[PDB]
Amino acid sequence: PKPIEADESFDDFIYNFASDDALQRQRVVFPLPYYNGERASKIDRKYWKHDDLFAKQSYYTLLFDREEDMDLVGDTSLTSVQVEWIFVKKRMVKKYYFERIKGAWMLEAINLRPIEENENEDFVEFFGHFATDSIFQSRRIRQPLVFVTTDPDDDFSILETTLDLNQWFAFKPALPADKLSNINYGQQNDDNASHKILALKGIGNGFSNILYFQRKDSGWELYKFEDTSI
Amino acid sequence: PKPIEADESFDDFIYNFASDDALQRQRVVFPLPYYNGERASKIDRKYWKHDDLFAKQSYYTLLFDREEDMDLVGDTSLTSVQVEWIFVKKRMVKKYYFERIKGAWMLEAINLRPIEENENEDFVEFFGHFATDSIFQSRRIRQPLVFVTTDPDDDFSILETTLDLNQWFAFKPALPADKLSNINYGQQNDDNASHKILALKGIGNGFSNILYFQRKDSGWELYKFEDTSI
Repeated sequence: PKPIEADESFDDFIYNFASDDALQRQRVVFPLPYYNGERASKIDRKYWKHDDLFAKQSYYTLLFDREEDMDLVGDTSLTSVQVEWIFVKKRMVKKYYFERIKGAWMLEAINLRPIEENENEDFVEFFGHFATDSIFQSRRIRQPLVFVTTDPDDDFSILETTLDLNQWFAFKPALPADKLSNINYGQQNDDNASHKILALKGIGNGFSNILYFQRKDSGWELYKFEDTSI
Repeated sequence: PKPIEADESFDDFIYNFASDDALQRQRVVFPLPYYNGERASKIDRKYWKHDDLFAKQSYYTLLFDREEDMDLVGDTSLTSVQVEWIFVKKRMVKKYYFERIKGAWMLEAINLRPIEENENEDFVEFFGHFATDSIFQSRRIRQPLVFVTTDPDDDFSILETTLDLNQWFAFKPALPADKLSNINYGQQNDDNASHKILALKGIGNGFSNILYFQRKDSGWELYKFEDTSI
């Protein structure tokens, strides 16, 4: 595999891997190890179907447990990154394993695993209900909701304010009901973590929203909302 | 604060407050309560920057739900009036709270925050698109458009005609793209209102245009254009 200009970073490569059919066929290891849990399978070159991943969407999602782990998105030293589909209602995670082989990003394996669960409310299952039921959503928002945005008088200036429930309904971004994406840049993904940070990032535009959730005894709740759009 | 001749009405005071720096410095309560929604702060004398408000503009705007509420502009019994900036594309508001303390108008507080309930939010989002996209604007004008002026020979009559889209483009006033003003004289500004009346008033001249919008199932549309200039 000859390294291209897209390989300089995972984020550049992944958009081209998903949007360019000819490039995708060169960057998939064949026979491709496919794991259906503990059941090992292999997908041969002839039966590969073009995977668009999240490239045709208006936005994609990223998940973190801690704010400082968002620093990892810009790490260009990464030689292994995974792309994930989290099937919210199916309790399944589909994961694509990418590796930079001699500066050239390759798909090495795909696996399917169940979402990990514990004694506390599961973030994934809570999120599915939060994203689709407005009444449940209204009961799972801290009041007032912390809102961080741009000062309308100066864009180089931060504005910290609050939103009431009616203002949240007017400002809230579109929320995925069926699937979440995630890119593993090495950020902690612990199912016992009491915080969950969902970044919503625009594809081919400056859209950027960050939703901070905290797990209370009563369950998960949205407590901080950032609009870092450019 | 010693009451002056301009304090007879809010409209006379506000032009003076914005155009005379020395007058402004004595009419602002210090430390000035400054809010960012439910977040509370203060602004001391040393960090106060002269605020021109809308005094340097050729015109300013007012918003109503019902025509008869425009009678409230001339209400001299008012002892508390608010001025606000509506940042159209950012859905942000800068509200200035004025109070007549012993016949002397004073700035009591400022709130820089996201737009709230009963602040014409739905109409304001539509208005930003109407004011900046000529194609969208042309699709959101009732055809034919009612065009009314006051009759200079008789106050009980009006001169009434209709305009086509080419005639509207030739007669239409300048429309603000980024920011609207509003002055709260006590007029209803309900979110469920199916009419929104935008008054464009001249600063230091008799210019007065009134744009009547109605919310159809298909959205807001301009249906009546009034020239009440004097």
